[PDB]
Amino acid sequence: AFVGTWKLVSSENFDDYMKEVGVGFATRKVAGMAKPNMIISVNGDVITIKSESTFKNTEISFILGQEFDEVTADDRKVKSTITLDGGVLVHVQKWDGKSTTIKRKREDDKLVVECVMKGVTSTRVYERA
Ligand SMILES: O=C(O)[C@H]1CCCN(c2ccc([N+](=O)[O-])c3nonc23)C1
Repeated sequence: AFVGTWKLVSSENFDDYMKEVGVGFATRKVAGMAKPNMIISVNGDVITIKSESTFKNTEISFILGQEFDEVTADDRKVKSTITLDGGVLVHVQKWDGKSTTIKRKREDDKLVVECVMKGVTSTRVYERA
């Protein structure tokens, strides 16, 4: 359901989200005008999510319910746990007593990414490439 190549088509509140996470202005400026592709693949237990953009490429590979070390696009060193809850991929990142949740869900033709940090929610919609 998640496997594919996905292109960003809309975004709400992403600058506020990155500011709440603690991302500096210059990174927010280039990350916000980026229009990434998200490439999701699976082989057995291992899910890979790639983000490709002219700002930064990133990749995570993980097993559901197995905490892993992640370096984010903004260079945060986080402890990440991804689970699959009612069709939703729920990704929690924990660092310095803080946390952020990124939910990836399939709604109609879209892949919806909901990013929560404290009182800020950002919603990013992707469509198949
Ligand atoms: O995949 C998506 O659409 C977004 C999900 C939430 C995490 N994403 C982010 C991207 C980039 C930067 N950055 O600062 O360059 C972030 N900083 O915080 N979060 C960031 C991508």
